[PDB]
Amino acid sequence: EFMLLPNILLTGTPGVGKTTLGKELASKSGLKYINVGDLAREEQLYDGYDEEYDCPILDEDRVVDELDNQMREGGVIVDYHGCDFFPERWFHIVFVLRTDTNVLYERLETRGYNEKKLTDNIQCEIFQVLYEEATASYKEEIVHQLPSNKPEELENNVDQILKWIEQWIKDHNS
Ligand SMILES: Nc1ncnc2c1ncn2[C@H]1C[C@H](O)[C@@H](COP(=O)(O)OP(=O)(O)O)O1
Repeated sequence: EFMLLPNILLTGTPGVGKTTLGKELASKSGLKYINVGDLAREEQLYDGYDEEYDCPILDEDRVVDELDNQMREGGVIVDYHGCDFFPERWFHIVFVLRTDTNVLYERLETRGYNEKKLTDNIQCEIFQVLYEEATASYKEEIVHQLPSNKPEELENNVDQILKWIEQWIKDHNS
């Protein structure tokens, strides 16, 4: 198997559907799915603790070092609720999943988030923080917002991205 394969970033507020989409994409394309939070947990890539948010702080440099070789080889779908620290060269396309605030709140409430965590996350979405972070970090032409409210939308997202992957592979393996 000697094909050039693309790298895809799935970003957006926690709860929007990144993991659901990334896992389905991996199963249906054979690309490797990487959950950055899970990777950080497995490889213990943390430095410091945030007092106000009550969470260990992701060690961004170590995450980058951990992933770099694999990213260089291509064919990776990366899922994280942040994107400014990734090398720009990693990604061929970046999707920012978006979820209506009312819908997102019900999802995050079901997760058992307390009030402070619910509020911070919900404001993150309503202020469009990750969308702005993606646009600030990557070329406008490769950043796309995806609706992620209903199963029908997940289905459309899977379909559109699978079609994009197929076209990209053709274009970069002449
Ligand atoms: N497009 C969609 N329509 C309806 N429910 C969705 C959806 N995408 C995800 N979900 C559900 C699955 C989970 O119960 C919840 C959060 O999904 P997720 O994949 O864990 O989000 P994230 O990885 O962005 O935090 O929403």
